[PDB]
Amino acid sequence: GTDSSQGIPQLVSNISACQVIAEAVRTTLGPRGMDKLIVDGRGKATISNDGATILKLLDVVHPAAKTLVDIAKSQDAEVGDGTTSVTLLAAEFLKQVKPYVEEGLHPQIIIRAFRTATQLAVNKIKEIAVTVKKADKVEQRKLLEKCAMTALSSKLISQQKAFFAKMVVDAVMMLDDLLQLKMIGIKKVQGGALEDSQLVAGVAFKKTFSYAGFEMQPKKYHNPKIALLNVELELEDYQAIVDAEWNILYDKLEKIHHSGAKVVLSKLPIGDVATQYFADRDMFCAGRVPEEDLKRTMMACGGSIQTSVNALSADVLGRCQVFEETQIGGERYNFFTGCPKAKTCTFILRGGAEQFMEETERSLHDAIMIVRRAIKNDSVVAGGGAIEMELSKYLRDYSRTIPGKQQLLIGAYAKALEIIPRQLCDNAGFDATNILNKLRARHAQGGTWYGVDINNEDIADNFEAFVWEPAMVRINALTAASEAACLIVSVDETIKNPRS
Amino acid sequence: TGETIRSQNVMAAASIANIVKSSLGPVGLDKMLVDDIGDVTITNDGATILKLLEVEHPAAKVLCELADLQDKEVGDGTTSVVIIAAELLKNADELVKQKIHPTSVISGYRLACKEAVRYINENLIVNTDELGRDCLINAAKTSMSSKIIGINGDFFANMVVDAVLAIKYTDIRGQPRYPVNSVNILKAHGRSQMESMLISGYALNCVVGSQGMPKRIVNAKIACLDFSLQKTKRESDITKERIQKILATGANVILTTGGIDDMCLKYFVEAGAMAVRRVLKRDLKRIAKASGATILSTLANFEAAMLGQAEEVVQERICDDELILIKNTKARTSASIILRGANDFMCDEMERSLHDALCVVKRVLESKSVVPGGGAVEAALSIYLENYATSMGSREQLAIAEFARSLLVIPNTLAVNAAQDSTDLVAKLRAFHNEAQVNPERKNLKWIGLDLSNGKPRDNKQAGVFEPTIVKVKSLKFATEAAITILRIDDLIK
Amino acid sequence: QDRKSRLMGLEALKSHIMAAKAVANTMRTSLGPNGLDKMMVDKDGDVTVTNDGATILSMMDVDHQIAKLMVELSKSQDDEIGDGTTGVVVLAGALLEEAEQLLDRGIHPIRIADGYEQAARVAIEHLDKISDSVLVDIKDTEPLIQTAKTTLGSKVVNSCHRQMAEIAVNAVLTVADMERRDVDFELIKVEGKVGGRLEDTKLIKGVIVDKDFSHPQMPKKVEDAKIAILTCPFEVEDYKALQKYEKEKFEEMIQQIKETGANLAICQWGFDDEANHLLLQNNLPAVRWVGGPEIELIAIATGGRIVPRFSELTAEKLGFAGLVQEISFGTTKDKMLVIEQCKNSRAVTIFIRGGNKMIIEEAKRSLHDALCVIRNLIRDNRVVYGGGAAEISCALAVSQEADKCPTLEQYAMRAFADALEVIPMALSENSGMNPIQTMTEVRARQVKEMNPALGIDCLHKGTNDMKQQHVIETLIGKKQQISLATQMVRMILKIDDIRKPGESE
Repeated sequence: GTDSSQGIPQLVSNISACQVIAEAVRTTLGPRGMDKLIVDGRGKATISNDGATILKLLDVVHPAAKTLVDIAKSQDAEVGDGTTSVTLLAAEFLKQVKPYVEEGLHPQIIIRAFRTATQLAVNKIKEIAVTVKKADKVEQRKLLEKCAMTALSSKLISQQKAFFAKMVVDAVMMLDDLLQLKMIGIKKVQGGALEDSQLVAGVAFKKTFSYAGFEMQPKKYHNPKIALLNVELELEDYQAIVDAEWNILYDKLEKIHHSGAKVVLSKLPIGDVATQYFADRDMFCAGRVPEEDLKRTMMACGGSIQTSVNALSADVLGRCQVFEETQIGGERYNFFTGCPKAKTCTFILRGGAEQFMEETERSLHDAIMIVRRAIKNDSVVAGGGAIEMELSKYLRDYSRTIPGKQQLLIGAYAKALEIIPRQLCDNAGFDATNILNKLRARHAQGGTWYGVDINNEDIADNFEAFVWEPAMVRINALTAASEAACLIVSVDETIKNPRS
Repeated sequence: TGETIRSQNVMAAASIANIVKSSLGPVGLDKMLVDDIGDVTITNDGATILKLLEVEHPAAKVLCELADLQDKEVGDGTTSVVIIAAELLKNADELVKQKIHPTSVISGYRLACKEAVRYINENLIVNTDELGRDCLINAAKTSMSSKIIGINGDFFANMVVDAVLAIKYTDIRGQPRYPVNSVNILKAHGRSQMESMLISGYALNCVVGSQGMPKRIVNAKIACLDFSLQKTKRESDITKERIQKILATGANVILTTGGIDDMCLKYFVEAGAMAVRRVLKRDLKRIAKASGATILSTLANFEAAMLGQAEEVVQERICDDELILIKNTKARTSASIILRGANDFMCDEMERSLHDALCVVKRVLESKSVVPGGGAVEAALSIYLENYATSMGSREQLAIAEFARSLLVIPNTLAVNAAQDSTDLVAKLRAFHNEAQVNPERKNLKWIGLDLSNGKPRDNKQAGVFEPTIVKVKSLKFATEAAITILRIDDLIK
Repeated sequence: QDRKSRLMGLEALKSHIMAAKAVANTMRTSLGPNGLDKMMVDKDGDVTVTNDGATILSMMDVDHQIAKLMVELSKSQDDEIGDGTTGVVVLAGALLEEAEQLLDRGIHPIRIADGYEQAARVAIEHLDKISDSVLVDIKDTEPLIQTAKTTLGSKVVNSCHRQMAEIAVNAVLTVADMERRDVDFELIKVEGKVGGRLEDTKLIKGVIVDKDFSHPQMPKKVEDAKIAILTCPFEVEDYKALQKYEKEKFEEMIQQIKETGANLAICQWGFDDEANHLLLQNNLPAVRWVGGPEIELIAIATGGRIVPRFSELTAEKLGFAGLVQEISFGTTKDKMLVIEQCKNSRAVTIFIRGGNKMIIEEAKRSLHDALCVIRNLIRDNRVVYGGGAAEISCALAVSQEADKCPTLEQYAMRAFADALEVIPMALSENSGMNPIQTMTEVRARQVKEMNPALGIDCLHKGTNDMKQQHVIETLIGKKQQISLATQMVRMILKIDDIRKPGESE
């Protein structure tokens, strides 16, 4: 048995389970964090880096541990980032005040102190918040491209990094209509090089056997639209079933020039070994949908949905601009580009190594989000754990200026901020102390936006290294962390009532 | 189970410091010192606690030994030099659990104490001059707070500060040193305690010395004796001849301590001499060292010039008595506070309140360089070292920071033992010394310490709460030395 | 009886490193040409003996998920190289064993991993520096024998390894699209028949189907371009009228076929063969009851394409045949189908008629690996001297750049050097010599003399020179190996915690 009663017996095991579930997203903070491996039972080893996709698939069974992951489920549903920070910071808010509760403090006092420190924290972020939106971002966009370079600066792909950046700032700004990651779905292709990687205004999908039949289509076409089918395409009264199957096999060819489509798209497999029977129809096809290939081309090109065997519509060959189908290092890919509602740009990931597929999914999938937030939000502040350090110093100076019980707790707030850079450098590999004291010296005397460098692990100036961060994102992040902290502090009893 | 000797030593030192924790301060509780042999011992001070404690751990014995090395210097401060050292042990363990080497923590403690003593010496107090007397008489008044004399005890405060300053010995090195015996306790039967006043010498309610001496016997030569002046069957019948012999060596006022003479009724007019039986040998030596008078048992031969001076012995009615005023003597041991009331019994605890009121102001005037008490120095030093750590930027930056919280344990324990809120008064005192730094004009909100009686944020310089600076400096030094030595014993799986 | 679930993430790296180094470096004695052939026993009925790594690490089943990830990515590396993956696994174990000491010394595994990557960025370019490659290798049919020498020289097939290399000189040439330079899933040079001997595997660039014949006295030696493939399935006097209807369904191929054109029109399913005897009077043969997916297999041997339907089998899209011959395909067993009469084969494939699984398993796959390294004589004609000779020189250069390098990457490079030095050690150990002295002596001979082709004499020839013995890999065959070892050593070092859903805490 372990302290299953009212008060400080209840809070200790809750903070213990909080630290236990913080261990599973501890080493995932930062761009060079470690990889968590969980295997599903039946043998699905999932090497995953983002804390949210760990946290959905984890072993969250405790009462108190479930009341952190839901606050993180809010935060990754808002933006899709900061999930491991709003758990680590929230657990550190409890862990720093963990020796303070058993010495004789009331939980509501340390809740109220958390709340007034959070109000000063969401105050002080705005008086140091910097807007850089008008200063050459949408016109003269290259400064926006400069902070695009931050995810791949001083690397081996740094040469094609500006080549990537000039295209991905267009992948933001030619599509900035309350953007989604569904709008930019990237596709890896073996062969080629990093110079040959490209970005189509549209989609790019490889043709397999069960995917799509006809090679060398009417690509150069000025209204190629698709038909979203749902039915098959491929192959004593015993003669009558053969006459029926001949009839159905000819009946499938009636959507061809009566309904008049160029590509049909069902979810059923097609035979590419006998392509000429479906090139007897002489029109392209598609089978065995991915839902991404479904709905991207649906929201972009807009072909009609069909079920009937002779289903004629207006969006079988409605208004789409172009089609393309080209070998990509040899490997022929579809291109349902040329779309009237084209919120679709697929990055062709050309390159020799397959293991750079995660790289643009780790760096450039976050770099596209960095410039997307640099456009969508304008009040920016530094990154690398400098803003939390400024908040910690300001709360440290506030706490000594106020008498009462909060004088410890706000200070216990401030050290609880400093889990942010210490876990960053330890996810990089540097010593936690010498990156912190050298930070705090010039941070308490010289300036504000001195932060942690990720490259050579020294004290850098991330405002000039252009590691921006949206101010309201940080506000909602530490607000959710403080709320998840005081939610656990306010819990003092778990009634179970199991069975009847 | 146990894997580090450092955790073992911090637990040993904390278990030592817990016993002297609730005895620090003037309202400390009792730690019962019962060993298994049958003794029962009740005390409230850490010196008698630790010196007779059956200590278990070796490093705990090292801490008690270093507390004893502190004990030979100034007396008190033993519980503070244990408690601050134990908190340094605890915070150093919390630091070295964060992959910090104890070398860095030891050097940080050293730099923190070296900076803290210069912080202290920049902000000490020498208000207790000869001009600083209202603060001194206020120190005298607040040292006897909430007592039965305290209305007339203000008049005792009027009569105790000139008692300690006026009779003050300039010593062989030319420095002020107050003997407590120079003002002698003296009851007064009859009239109640509301009129007690210091008289400039001793006035014993005794047998009258003579009737043939004037009010003012100017140039006395005290032949303080021992023998009873009687006849037998240079003198063998000791009544006249050696009395007249030492009077021929110049004895103006002979002081026979033994029994009376048969013919002193004729001798006490021509010489003007005294005869008081059973003179208090404390006060006999005191008025002897106030005069320079050779005590003689017999007189077979010093007698020429080493019989001492008294200016005036009045034969009048004080204490409703013919009081014998051995006063206005040569050296400054001539004073005795009168104690009205009925006896030494009704004003007995009042008399005890007078004696330690002498004893607190003699500690002020000796070692005139002084700091406020009440734990203001510890909170101000934590506020100092908090920014001093951030000024450094080295690896030891945390250590000075952990020097800060380990210094305010003394006002924390004072707030504990005074039945008040523990962390709240430390937070208020820490807040008051913040505007001693950030507000430039409010430098005179610096000595706001804790009330040692009732536990409230209060003045000390106006309140007269004082402690010698050499005591605080040496206690901080020895606490840091103890912390460094027990942190050095680290590299054992034990 | 109070089981734990915590994995202390430095000790968890030690656990993953030893879990690798159990599975990795088990195969350390199978490395090299003189390796020890492991036994493969399936848990149902199989008993085989093989030395090839890609067979065993697929067919073995490991317990830990670290080694499961190792063989899972090495399955994709089989699509990358398909040859010498045992060197990748041995280097994985070597780099992890060397990284264990740096993890004990205090280095973060991220720094060890990207220092290994930075050391690979030295070793690959130094491998490019020591490339003393031959560049004439397009029409080099006699140098192509020693190109394909050591991949076949480990067995007693050396009597026919000249013929087996001349198999490859015709194999690579007709598939040599001299821009794209690819053998594909459909360009497969594999058709193994059981029973026979060494040279019974020989050059027949044709289609060899083991079906029956149209008749036991059918004229089997046809020359025709009038071949066909029709998929005619089986899909009470009325049942006799139904048999007349099945007769007339065949008459689509009998009487309605001289205007249609399907004479050697072999059949797939149920049938009554006396109408095929009526065809035998017509002399239009029809092999009964053939399989499903062998249709484009047989419709390539003049360069044409597949017709599996009735009406699209026209005269331009008949059945197609390779080159005329009269040989008994089966000596005691039946002669198979002569699909060898007329013209060229794009999907070109070698007759393989051995009887022992070892030589046939190596001859199918190592000739495809030749078709990767002779692909690496047309895609990038750049070869290097293996046998540990290159592995010593790149270990010297990585230690050279480990002299002027910043702190923990430098320690990672100096671990990378002797982690690369295991490929001399294991290959010398499996031969039967001392593993530590023989590496040091030839490393000294490689450092006092400027020749980098001085490997370990594990063929037990005269000298340690790999030039005269022609033990030769490609620049890709070792560059891909080193990079694909480092790219997963970094993966294993990046993986710290393995929690197990099906949760057990």
